Amino acid sequence: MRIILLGAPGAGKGTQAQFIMEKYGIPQISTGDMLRAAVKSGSELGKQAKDIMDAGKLVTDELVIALVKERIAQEDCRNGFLLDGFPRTIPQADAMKEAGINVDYVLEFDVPDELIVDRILKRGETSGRVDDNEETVRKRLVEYHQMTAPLIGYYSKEAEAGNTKYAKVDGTKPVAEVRADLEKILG
Ligand SMILES: Nc1ncnc2c1ncn2[C@@H]1O[C@H](COP(=O)(O)OP(=O)(O)OP(=O)(O)OP(=O)(O)OP(=O)(O)OC[C@H]2O[C@@H](n3cnc4c(N)ncnc43)[C@H](O)[C@@H]2O)[C@@H](O)[C@H]1O
Repeated sequence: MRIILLGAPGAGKGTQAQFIMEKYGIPQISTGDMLRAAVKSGSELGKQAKDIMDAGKLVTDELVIALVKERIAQEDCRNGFLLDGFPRTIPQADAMKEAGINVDYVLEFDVPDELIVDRILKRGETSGRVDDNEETVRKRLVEYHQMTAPLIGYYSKEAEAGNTKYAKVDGTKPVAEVRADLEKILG
């Protein structure tokens, strides 16, 4: 059971991941988490991200692709995993295809741009990430619309070809209601 969660930053993807991990017994592969951990621990693979992330830019495809390939080769990903924050560009999705990483579900969280900003502010006040500042968040959203949002069509086409199942949920609904709409899809 392999699942990709698509959407804009702050769309609620990490919030919903916990429910999905618990129900299907799979770990979450969050490139954002793996990179912040790399920085903290000084790991050779990923410490380089620190400055890119605080700038609200994307990290290079080559670095994030490697981190992910290493994470998913571990035995606890044998029976599936939940990708949260990867693929974030077309080249990253192409690498998965070329490496034979098929996925069973692609789930798109639709949330308007104006809602993201306020959602990330309200959570940036306690998690103290520099990329949750207001102006950085508006840079991340522009990058999102240019580099990441085309994945919606990329994977809508994959599902048409029978390679995955594609669904959209309305992420403006409250947390419990989003959860239940995702269960209608996955169950
Ligand atoms: N693959 C990659 N390639 C290249 N670079 C990469 C990369 N991956 C990472 N990077 C780099 O690393 C940086 C960080 O990326 P990344 O770690 O991915 O940060 P992010 O996931 O984009 O930001 P969030 O974690 O806040 O988004 P979310 O969808 O999880 O929303 P959330 O659930 O938290 O919820 C948000 C807020 O809303 C709340 N909320 C959640 N759901 C709802 C709801 N239904 N209704 C109301 N409020 C809700 C939440 O409580 C919360 O406060 C990137 O900018 C890049 O530099």
